[PDB]
Amino acid sequence: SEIHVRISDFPTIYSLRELRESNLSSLVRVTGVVTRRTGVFPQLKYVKFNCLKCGSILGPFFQDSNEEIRISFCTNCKSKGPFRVNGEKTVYRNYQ
Amino acid sequence: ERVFQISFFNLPTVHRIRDIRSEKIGSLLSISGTVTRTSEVRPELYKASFTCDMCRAIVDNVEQSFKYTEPTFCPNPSCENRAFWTLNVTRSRFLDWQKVRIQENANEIPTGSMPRTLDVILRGDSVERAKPGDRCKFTGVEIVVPDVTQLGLPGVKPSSTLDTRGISKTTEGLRSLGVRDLTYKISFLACHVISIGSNIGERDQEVFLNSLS
Amino acid sequence: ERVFQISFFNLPTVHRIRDIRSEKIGSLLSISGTVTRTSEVRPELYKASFTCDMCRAIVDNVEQSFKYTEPTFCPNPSCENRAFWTLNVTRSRFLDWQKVRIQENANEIPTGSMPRTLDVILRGDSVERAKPGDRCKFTGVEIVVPDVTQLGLPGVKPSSTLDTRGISKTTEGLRSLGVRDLTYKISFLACHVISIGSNIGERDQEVFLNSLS
Ligand SMILES: [Zn+2]
Ligand SMILES: [Zn+2]
Ligand SMILES: [Zn+2]
Repeated sequence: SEIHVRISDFPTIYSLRELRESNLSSLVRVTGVVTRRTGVFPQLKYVKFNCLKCGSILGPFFQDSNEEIRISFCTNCKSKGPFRVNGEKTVYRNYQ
Repeated sequence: ERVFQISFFNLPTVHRIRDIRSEKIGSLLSISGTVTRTSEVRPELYKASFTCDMCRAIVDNVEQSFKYTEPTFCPNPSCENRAFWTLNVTRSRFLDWQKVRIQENANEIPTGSMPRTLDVILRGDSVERAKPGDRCKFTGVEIVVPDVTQLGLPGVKPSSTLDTRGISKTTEGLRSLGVRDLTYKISFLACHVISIGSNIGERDQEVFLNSLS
Repeated sequence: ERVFQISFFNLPTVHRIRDIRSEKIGSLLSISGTVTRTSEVRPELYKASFTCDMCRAIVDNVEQSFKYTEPTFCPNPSCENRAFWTLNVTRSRFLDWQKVRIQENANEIPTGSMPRTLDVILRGDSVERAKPGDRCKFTGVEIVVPDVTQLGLPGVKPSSTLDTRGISKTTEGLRSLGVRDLTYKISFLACHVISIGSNIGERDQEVFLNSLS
């Protein structure tokens, strides 16, 4: 249910010292030596919520990697009540 | 857009007010009766306009099916909430509406029964063609109208629960559901009104002579 | 719109890092110093774009005066609230920003004093023209930067109370006010950077010979 496209052989090559704000929100190819890496963490991908008033599990929503997503309507209680994320039904992707 | 109305007339049979049955609901039919009460011409919400409460963008031409409805689509991409709206009365489109109460004719009344009444709704050009105290033939659709009166009546009254079979639930903790009554009374929505003479069988004479052949 | 920067140079006098006084804040001036630390080139919020939280319409090109600001005008007629906004980073406009730390030169240091440092900000084309361990002459404006460090220092620190003389009040019932500290340290914002030789008085030879007359 997901295909990631890997762009190869981007022509322009930037060094890390010459990155400016014009490169922001744009594609960049840079060279470098890896110094340290973190552990692999689960990041929310298809987020599933449950309403505390009703207990029903509300349908999954795709999570943007840029920002946190939130929910305000229940569709079963028709309420803006406290919604909790349950990790049992939530789908995750790897993050490093 | 001009609102068009089709008026049917000259139905082969005219039905008595006591011949009204539940199988004719939603069907074209003709009734006759004596007009006893008529109401003021009023506006009815035909094509409403709403604004989503947090989007605050305008939408229009939402159809109203008898009792007042609100849209849940909201094609504006700003919101993620469907239920919350507000309605403005100025941008909304309206239709003419009149409720006239009719009664059983004297010869139509059974042997020991009291006369029974019926509220028939006139819309558009049919409004104000009925006057108190005359016999009118209405052609229209037999409709059904919500009625809270039938609460204390004997017999099982149909109710309407929301079915919960395909909803996944968890007992996480912190069980309420809504049920609505299905109680109704038969009404009439007349597209055509013709006034039969109150007898068994306009001041200017030039107007009167033009009607005669 | 293109962001234009004016770089002034060849000022008649160059000031030592210890000659910096509060009278020169907001004035064009030249300093010299040894670059000890340089930072990564970073984006600075020049012209931000916000959306009002309940209007949810976009506005842009709001100028930023050093510390982060939010507009209170909101020319959208939908809201009646000025304070509540949110900022998007993608539609915003940014600038080069580099903080380089400079130190007193060895000959400029007084008889028994330790060397003192100064953080000077480079923007636009002036970034990365300063390298650790060389003597640089910076021309720019002496600016002032908020500093929470001065809390425990002796002496009266200026504070900023809101004045309440033209506000009508009632003691209806159901007295809190906000005061902020005015504590600052002197910094430099250099429009021009020139690197004096670290000595008292580019690998290709064709590049080198072109520089010489
Ligand atoms: Zn719920
Ligand atoms: Zn909406
Ligand atoms: Zn606003």
